Amino acid sequence: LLRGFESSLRGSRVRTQIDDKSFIPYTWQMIDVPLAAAKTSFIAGLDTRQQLA
Amino acid sequence: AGGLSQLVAYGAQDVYLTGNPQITFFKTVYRRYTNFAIESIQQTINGSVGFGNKVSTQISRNGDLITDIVVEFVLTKGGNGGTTYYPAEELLQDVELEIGGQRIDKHYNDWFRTYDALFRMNDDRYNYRRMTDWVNNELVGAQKRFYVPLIFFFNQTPGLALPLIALQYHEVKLYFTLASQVQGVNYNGSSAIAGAAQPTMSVWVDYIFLDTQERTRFAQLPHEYLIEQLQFTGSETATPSATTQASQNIRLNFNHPTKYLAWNFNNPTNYGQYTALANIPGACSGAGTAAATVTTPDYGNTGTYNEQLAVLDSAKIQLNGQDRFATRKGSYFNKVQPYQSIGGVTPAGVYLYSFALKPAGRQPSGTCNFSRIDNATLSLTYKTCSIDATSPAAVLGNTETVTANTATLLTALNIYAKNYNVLRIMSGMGGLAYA
Amino acid sequence: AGGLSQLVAYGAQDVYLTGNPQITFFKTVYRRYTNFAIESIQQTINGSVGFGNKVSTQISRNGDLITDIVVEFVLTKGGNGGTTYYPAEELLQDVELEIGGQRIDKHYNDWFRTYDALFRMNDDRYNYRRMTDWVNNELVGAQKRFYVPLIFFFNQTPGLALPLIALQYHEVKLYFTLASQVQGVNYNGSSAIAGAAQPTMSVWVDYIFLDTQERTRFAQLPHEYLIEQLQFTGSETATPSATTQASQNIRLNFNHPTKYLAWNFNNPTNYGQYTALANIPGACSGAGTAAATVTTPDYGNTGTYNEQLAVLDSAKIQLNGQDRFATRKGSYFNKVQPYQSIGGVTPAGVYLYSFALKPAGRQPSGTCNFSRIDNATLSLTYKTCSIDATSPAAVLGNTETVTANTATLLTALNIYAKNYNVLRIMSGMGGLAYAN
Amino acid sequence: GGLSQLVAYGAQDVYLTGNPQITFFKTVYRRYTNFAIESIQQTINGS
Amino acid sequence: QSIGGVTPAGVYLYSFALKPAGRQPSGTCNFSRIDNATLSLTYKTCSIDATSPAAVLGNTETVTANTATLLTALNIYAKNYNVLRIMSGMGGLAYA
Amino acid sequence: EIGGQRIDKHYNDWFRTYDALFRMNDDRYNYRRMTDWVNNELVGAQKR
Amino acid sequence: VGFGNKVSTQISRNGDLITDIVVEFVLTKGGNGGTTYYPAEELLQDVEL
Amino acid sequence: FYVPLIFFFNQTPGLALPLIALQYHEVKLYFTLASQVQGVNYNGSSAIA
Amino acid sequence: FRDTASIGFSDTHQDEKTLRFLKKQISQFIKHLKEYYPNNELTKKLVMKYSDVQLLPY
Repeated sequence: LLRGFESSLRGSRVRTQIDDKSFIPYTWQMIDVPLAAAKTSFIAGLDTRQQLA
Repeated sequence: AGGLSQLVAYGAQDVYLTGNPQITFFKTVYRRYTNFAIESIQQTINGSVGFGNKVSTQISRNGDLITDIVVEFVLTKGGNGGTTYYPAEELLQDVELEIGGQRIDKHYNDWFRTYDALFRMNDDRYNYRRMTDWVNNELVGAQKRFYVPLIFFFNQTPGLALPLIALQYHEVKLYFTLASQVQGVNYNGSSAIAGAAQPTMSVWVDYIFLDTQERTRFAQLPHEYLIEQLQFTGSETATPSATTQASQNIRLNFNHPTKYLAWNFNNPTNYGQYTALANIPGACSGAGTAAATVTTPDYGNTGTYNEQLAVLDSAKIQLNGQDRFATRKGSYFNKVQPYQSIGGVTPAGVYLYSFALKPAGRQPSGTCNFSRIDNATLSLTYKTCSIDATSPAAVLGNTETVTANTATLLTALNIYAKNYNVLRIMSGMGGLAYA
Repeated sequence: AGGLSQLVAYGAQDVYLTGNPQITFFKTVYRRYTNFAIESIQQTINGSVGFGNKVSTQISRNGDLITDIVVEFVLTKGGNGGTTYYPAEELLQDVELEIGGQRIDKHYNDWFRTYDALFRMNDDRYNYRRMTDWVNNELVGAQKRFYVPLIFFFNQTPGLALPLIALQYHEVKLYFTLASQVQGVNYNGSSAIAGAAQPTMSVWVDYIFLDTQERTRFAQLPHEYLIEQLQFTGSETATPSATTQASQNIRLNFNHPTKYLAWNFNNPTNYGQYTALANIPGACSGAGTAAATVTTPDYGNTGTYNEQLAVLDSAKIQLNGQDRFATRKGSYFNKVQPYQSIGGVTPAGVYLYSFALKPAGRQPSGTCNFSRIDNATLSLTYKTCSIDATSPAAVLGNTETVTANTATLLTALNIYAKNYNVLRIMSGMGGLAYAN
Repeated sequence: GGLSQLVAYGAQDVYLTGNPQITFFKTVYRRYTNFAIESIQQTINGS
Repeated sequence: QSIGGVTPAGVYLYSFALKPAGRQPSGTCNFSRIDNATLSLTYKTCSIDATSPAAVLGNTETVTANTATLLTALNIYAKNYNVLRIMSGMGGLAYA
Repeated sequence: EIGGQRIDKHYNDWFRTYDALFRMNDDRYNYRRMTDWVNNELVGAQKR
Repeated sequence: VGFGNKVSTQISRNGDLITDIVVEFVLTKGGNGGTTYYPAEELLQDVEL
Repeated sequence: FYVPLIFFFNQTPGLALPLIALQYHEVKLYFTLASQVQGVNYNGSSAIA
Repeated sequence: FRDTASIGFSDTHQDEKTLRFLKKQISQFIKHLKEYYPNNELTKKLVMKYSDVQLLPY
């Protein structure tokens, strides 16, 4: 009780307790939905300046 | 005769240079690349733009990747030539970058000035000044559009283009704080300028449009971009005195692998003032004549290379109780550090210390990881402020360790650190690898 | 509309640029590197610092590699602004680089000035002057610390950092000669300045500390560094004259695969004076008025870009009896050579002829090996010194082949050559692959 | 000193120095095809 | 938000807890794991002539009385949780 | 704009030209009623 | 933003859950003491969730 | 001035809105500001210049 | 030439690490109020505090 008590000594206040772990699992939201992507020939068009007949 | 006489001059000594040749200088090799286009698209700014206001914008999904961002402002001179100093830069008090709700980075008007002071140069710097100030002796009422390029990691190279395409579920927002006042535009020192106009503002983002193959690749894959971040804290400069050399041990609240530290001392009233005022040519309003007053700078000439007006005598960085290098004079950090590491010219009052071989690049080249340092201390010794600033002889003819009595006005200290982190883009979301 | 309208505009002429793509620009691959750190350490200066004195320092084996070296000097002004010209440059009369007792290289105050004139530029040059001179109109009694970077091969790139760690038996030393006089500091022209202070000096070396794996390899493995060396000789200038066009053939006692030659003509009295003086702004003390003296320079403006004040009419290099190239005018060597090969601006009176495509770089890009030349000769033709330097009408309205009467004072000629050698390191000792 | 920085190695540095690929202290220059450059005057035809 | 009372001017509170006024822990900031916990304070400009009630009562947000410069002492408090262990007739704290 | 791609764009002048050509009769009048003041309203009048 | 205007906000995903929300306003008196009654409350005419 | 909102989630943490569980739905607040506020921009029926 | 055996840099046998080093010692031993571990096992702590070498042949 008087000597076996844990004190907030050096080594426990190191910055690596925060900087070594990334904040990605605490802020990111679960998606589980696939992302889209489409060809450039789908949004722009077919470029009607081709041949004639 | 002619060039043939040199080719024949070939011996054993030339083997290390041209024997068993590996390359040829006469044939350039370029590589085939993906097909892409670039478009500059105007964004919608939320909140009212004006002095002292805080506004923001979400970057639209017009393209796949983004790089350069330029903020346009329209400012009108509130007085004649010489009353302003980089006023569009001063106006943009700061910008925050947030992705999906996580702050990634932040820049400050002073940082833009400090950054510029250290890393831009020559005509890059001049052209920059042309986009933020009035440099052709413009007069009161002059109206100009200013362009403030941003300095976030994706605004420097396509190499770090932000993959909006792979940030399918996250918004990217920029928060811009506008200064309450801009010298020579809406205020002259502390006095408001009657009739001053509020600035017009617009944010433009330059988008990259990808072809089918690259657009698909980006959307479907996870990405990891090694990017830069700016850390910053403000503090009080131990005020120097005519009779003593003030000293100060400043604890640096920095983390992550830092390429360099940068800092300046300034008069918080006068944007860009990193040196003392004096009656020498351009160092004060009216310098050179009877009206010279060392309470106000010649704003158009706010900066100077005259280190005599700088406050810092010497400095060192101590890490975990040990000197990281021998104590060097302030002029070292002002002239040599950037000579060696950047190659431009740093104005008086602005200092740099690199932990990197080439801090001006994007490729890491040695860093100081402050997440592994308990006691990061910047130790500063200041010059004595005994020089009568109103007498150019007193200033121009003085010693290495002294400065202007007006250097005691440089009470603000801005300490910056630029470091690396990793921006992870996965499953449509962005965030940082290291907290 | 917008960027998609450019992407859709695709055809046969795009194939050579984007078909079967090899690279992108939108994602940079960065290369993971070794663990190293850089620290500035003060060296002890043996000998005695002072004007005209010699000193030396051993670079201490503080780090597992060395690069940048900056020599600090503290000087005071012996007169007002306009009296000094790169005084810390003048002060560092020379520096010798020695490894294991053998000279590797040697630079001269004039080389630093010549080098600067040709290879530094823009803000790099201005910031450079800020470290060696007084550029804010400082007055008599002013005190400044100057920083003179050295330009030995290892002082320019980490790529050639010297492995002190691999030199267990050899020390590397720097020997310095401090000029007997420095203009505007302890002398004004030929006159001594009473009460002038002696310099304070310190040599600083930036050390590279390697981690365990990298350090081990450097300590054990043999190395071959491609290095630069400066060859230099002083010659008398065929004295320019008002009555004619002096000419001269200077045999060049050079060897090794030379990147480039460089030279200047000067008045040894005034450090950095490569041109004639005249009564035109900046070309002399008091220029522009009745009191102007064309025999004393405006020291603060000693250098100039006005080629009319230079003395070289034309030149060529002859190798083993044959012309290397057709004779070209002095302005070719002053303006064109550095335009084409360096991209900076060279002051009048300083000339360059490169054998290299990129003489300013580390990587070999064409060299002239003078070891295979029995007779390497620089041929010079001088301008006629017929122009009265005290009369701007004559000074500024003259012809291509003439110069100032004061140009005859430019009696010294300094010819430099920069070449490539190999610094071999093994078993704790350094060595050069080639003597000549 | 510089050594106190070297030992300051962390998770954050894995992307900078972990599994190192390159160094900065050993430049190996390329051997190249031997050549010489000569400036030669051309004949200009016409006044 | 955190107490439900009314605090006098010049006294400030910042809670890390949902209900700091209670006994039950409801969120805490552990400063034993923070190296640099810094409180950043920006002060008002003491431009108001305190002897003129109009000057005080009709003024702006960013200013205060000239007599406000007399408030030269700063008192910063923090309230935390710890454990008082009691065993075999004796007690003491689990953490220092 | 759909998905970042411009599909179309109208201009105030187009609305005026469009109307001039394609609206008519009371549709046109009602349109004017929704975009202007057509009942001799006076200064200070407010309208949605 | 100003008197008579309708404005809105979208709550960003900075954290996981949201609770207390405070709307800050800066107002200036158009008359002396005794001429106002809970004016910031009056100002926020309505809020729709 | 500060005007705390009085929606259920603004009164107890127990009803905190799980933005985290609302991944595809946004939470918005629409605020209407009064055209007039007594003692600020109007005094009875009169406007305050 | 000048029989110089070692580089004049402290990296010889100095522990220029941060105080996280002490935390690392708590990894090899018990990770709690471990003061009784160095208070008693001076030999174990000394063997845990020795330097490493990497020879260099001439």
